[PDB]
Formats: sequence, structure tokens, C-alpha cells
Amino acid sequence: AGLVDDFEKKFNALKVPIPEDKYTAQVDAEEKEDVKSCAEFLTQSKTRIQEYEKELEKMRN
Amino acid sequence: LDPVQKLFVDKIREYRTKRQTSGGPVDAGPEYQQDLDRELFKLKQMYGKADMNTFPNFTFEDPKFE
Repeated sequence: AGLVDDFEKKFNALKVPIPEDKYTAQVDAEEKEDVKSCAEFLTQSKTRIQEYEKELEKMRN
Repeated sequence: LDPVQKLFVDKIREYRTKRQTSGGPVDAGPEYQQDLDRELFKLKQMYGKADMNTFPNFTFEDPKFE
């Protein structure tokens, strides 16, 4: 019955570490490439749009 | 363990004599020891030849999708 005890203690006291993070740039190398999207492509894209709609108005006129 | 007293008295008496001995519980006998060692092998095959006095442990990993 010694065995039960020995393995008991070692096992029950033991905690093995959660398979560990290596990468967390995902969030980041995105959210920065999401700015890459926004500011960089937002601005250029919105500024273009304005010229279109600006000529149409007068073209509706 | 126990029934018919007329045989049983003697028969059970001899069985206890076994327990009341420590050159084996009265003896053992080669024949048993040979089979024991065999059977002990086989059941290790039954559940793999690791020793479950210890438990397993694992390892960890990750990769990038894009």
C-alpha cells in the first residue's frame, strides 16, 4: 500500500504548466496593420470619395 | 470459505496452517512462481510497458496561420 501513497503525494502535489504562449503579435501585427488599413487606406479612400460626390451634385443640377 | 463440518473441520484446519507459516504461507511451490512471472509479463503488455508508478507529462507548441 506504500506505492499508492508515494505516487499519491507526487501526483497530487504536482501541477504540470499550461502549454505555453509563444506568439502574441497576432493582435498586434494586426491592429497595427488595421491602422494600415484605416489611416493609410481610410484617408486616401475617403478623400477620393469626396471628389466623386462633389461633381455629381452639380451633375444632378 | 466454509461449510461441511464433518470434512470441514480438518480441511479448513489445514488451510489455516498454511497462513500460520512464513516459509511461504506454508510453502509456495515452484509451479506457481513460474506462472506468476509469466503472467506478470503479459499484463504489462496489456497496458503498455511504461510504469504507472509515475504519470505522463506533455510538451507545447504554436505556429502562425497567416
